Amino acid sequence: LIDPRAIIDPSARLAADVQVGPWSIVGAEVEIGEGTVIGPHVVLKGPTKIGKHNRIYQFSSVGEDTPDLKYKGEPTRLVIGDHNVIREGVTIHRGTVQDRAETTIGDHNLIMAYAHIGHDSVIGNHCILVNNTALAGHVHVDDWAILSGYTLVHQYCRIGAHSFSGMGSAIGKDVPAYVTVFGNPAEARSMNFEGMRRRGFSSEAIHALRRAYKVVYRQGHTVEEALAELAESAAQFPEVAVFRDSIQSATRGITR
Amino acid sequence: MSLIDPRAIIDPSARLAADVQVGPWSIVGAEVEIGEGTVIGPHVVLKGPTKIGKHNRIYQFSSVGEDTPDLKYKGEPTRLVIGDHNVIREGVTIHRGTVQDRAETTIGDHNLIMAYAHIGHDSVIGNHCILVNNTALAGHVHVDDWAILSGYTLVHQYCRIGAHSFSGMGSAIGKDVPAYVTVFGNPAEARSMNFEGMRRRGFSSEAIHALRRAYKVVYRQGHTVEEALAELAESAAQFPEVAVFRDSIQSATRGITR
Amino acid sequence: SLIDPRAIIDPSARLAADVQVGPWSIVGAEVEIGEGTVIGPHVVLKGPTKIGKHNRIYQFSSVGEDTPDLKYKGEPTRLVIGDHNVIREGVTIHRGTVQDRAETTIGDHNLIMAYAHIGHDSVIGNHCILVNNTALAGHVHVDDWAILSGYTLVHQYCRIGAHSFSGMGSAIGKDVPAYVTVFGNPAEARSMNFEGMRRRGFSSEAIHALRRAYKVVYRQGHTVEEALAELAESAAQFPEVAVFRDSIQSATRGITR
Ligand SMILES: CC(=O)N[C@H]1[C@@H](OP(=O)(O)OP(=O)(O)OC[C@H]2O[C@@H](n3ccc(=O)[nH]c3=O)[C@H](O)[C@@H]2O)O[C@H](CO)[C@@H](O)[C@@H]1O
Ligand SMILES: CC(=O)N[C@H]1[C@@H](OP(=O)(O)OP(=O)(O)OC[C@H]2O[C@@H](n3ccc(=O)[nH]c3=O)[C@H](O)[C@@H]2O)O[C@H](CO)[C@@H](O)[C@@H]1O
Repeated sequence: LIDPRAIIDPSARLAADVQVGPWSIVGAEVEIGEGTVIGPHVVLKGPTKIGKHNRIYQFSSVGEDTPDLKYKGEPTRLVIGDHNVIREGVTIHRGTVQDRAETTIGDHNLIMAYAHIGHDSVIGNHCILVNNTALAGHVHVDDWAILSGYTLVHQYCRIGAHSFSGMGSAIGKDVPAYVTVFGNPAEARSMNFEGMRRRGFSSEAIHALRRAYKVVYRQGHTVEEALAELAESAAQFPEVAVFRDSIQSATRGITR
Repeated sequence: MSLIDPRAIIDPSARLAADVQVGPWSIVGAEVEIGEGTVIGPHVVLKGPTKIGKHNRIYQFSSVGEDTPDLKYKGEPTRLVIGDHNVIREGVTIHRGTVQDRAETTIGDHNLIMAYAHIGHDSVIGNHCILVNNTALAGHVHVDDWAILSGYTLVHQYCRIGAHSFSGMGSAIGKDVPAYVTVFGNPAEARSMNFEGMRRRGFSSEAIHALRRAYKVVYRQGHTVEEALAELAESAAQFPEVAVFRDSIQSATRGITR
Repeated sequence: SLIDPRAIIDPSARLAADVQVGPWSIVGAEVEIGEGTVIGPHVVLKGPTKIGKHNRIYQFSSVGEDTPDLKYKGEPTRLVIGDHNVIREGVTIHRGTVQDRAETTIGDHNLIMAYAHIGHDSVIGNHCILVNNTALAGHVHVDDWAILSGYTLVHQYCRIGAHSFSGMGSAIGKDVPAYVTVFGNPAEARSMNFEGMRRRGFSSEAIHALRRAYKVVYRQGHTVEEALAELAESAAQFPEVAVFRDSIQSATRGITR
């Protein structure tokens, strides 16, 4: 199960059926839960917790210190949930005491080759980060978001649930839930209707989300005006409340 | 000249031809065939079913023949075919095909694929292409001969990159690039013909002028595509190069980078 | 040992006595490593290369590899790296070509983050920061204290000026003058790196002279020639304005506007 050419630190803690491939390093204070497969040529550093049934591929560095100059060697953490796939060359950094001391990833995420997850980022569930996506630090990615290849997210931005970014987008402000963005700099285009259909949203919730986009983006209202105008649909539709909530949480502006 | 470092892992079903080298801590997986004289560096992962031809060079930290990660493309067998005299630099990822399309990723001869480049599932690369650092072919991309993609060129799924074309660094390509065309930017826009390339490869003065003219006919005279094509019939019969240009345009159902 | 028994150290390699080398790393022929330097696991080091003192090189890096530049033909070109540099995961640094310097050169105290690329014949000064996936195509000169943010792309032969700043995803095809901030693809000059200047302790007076100099180059409709002439005076009074002026004067590809 554990290749004899792997190095397993004595204070690492592995569940019974964890696999580790040849020439991988599971460093000190690393915990790996049941059914997780660590590939060959993987470096894991702690303190880090990896859950169950994950898959981590060759040339990944998971749990390293951020090279960010404000980190001074504090024992910050990285927590990863269950059923995640972490592909070739992914870098995931642990947190900083200036935020939460913790980088957190949830469950069922797909993190493709050479993606980067900076210190203090928080990823929800069911997200997809396509190749070379970079979260610079303190980035929050809510459930079911899809960021296409080479998407660059600035520090402190929030990516809403079910949002989508086109290839090579450079994101410098929050992306509301469901919004599709493209370009450098990123601009809002429409809504991720395929992601709604993938999740069996009602046709009525979809039409209401279509209106909700118009309210914020196509009617010249201010954010506050838009918020009041959505208030009703938010109460009627949880789907719309998620949209409404992401815009309300965007203290530092939405992508337009 | 053969040297198989004993720290590498070679599957019993892998097939190695004469003069093959494999560096330490590399993995030549099941159903990988490696042709004559090919050099695999250290820290390479090869996964099959994959056929690699002769006199290739594959550098460290490359993953060649992996499955595409979206499990929505489960299926097997799917394959990878790489021809002869290719250079594959550090950290290159090349994925096999999918049963949902052609079941094969294909690379021809004499290509240079630079560090951290990505060749997505079902893509097809011809011969004498250059993919500069971190070029990313998303999937089902066809790159025709002699094309050059500068550093961090991103190509959308299903796009065709024409023979002898050129992309400036950081291009984001969402539509087909006709043969000989130069594109730049995100999103990518057409700027001119790749005259630097045409000169370096020995194109006739006569062919170069006819291509300069044909660019104008497609992009600058305000014709429709379909008109522009009809106007090119006569030049295309006289100049094989103009024919290659015309054909790339004619086979862009997707649309062309304007 | 300090040298992991699973590493490969070439007989011709020269290592100072307290150098550390992790498992499954390669120190190639004619590679020299100075005192206090730590080489991680899974690092490929090739020569002829000289690495200095107290550097740290992380896993999956290839340092001292041949350039893929098709003009390169197997010549013993060099790579020189100074002291107190950090080279993070997956970084690629290629040696020179005989067609230019025969050497790629890096100074001291630089921070080169993951998957950055330093192309053949580049020269990096001191105290630079190259954020993740910054790519220097070749023959790129980066002067001291420059910060290139993530995914900054630098065309071959470009010069990045001292104390300049590029925004995330910048694609730089022209020279960036000293102290200038650039953003976008294609990169555009926005302002000066005032935040940079304050973090390094520049005097109010120098910052003001630099502010005025920016205007002379970017905001008065001067040709380059005319701006240079008009900066002569202030460049004579302030070393920083001279550095600025020199970066404009030495442009081979024109300057970012
Ligand atoms: C002239 C000089 O100073 N160095 C050159 C030399 O480096 P060098 O000989 O270091 O590079 P190699 O890749 O040939 O070998 C690296 C190291 O790995 C070892 N090894 C190699 C293969 C193997 O199967 N098992 C094994 O143990 C060698 O014994 C050596 O110590 O060749 C390289 C091209 O190949 C060039 O880029 C370098 O410029
Ligand atoms: C594949 C290869 O050997 N690359 C090297 C080559 O690049 P390359 O041959 O592209 O470099 P040059 O700077 O000499 O090319 C001149 C200019 O022509 C452009 N151009 C190039 C090719 C083309 O088909 N069409 C075109 O328009 C380039 O973008 C550049 O702006 O020389 C550079 C300068 O020593 C090196 O940094 C590269 O490592």
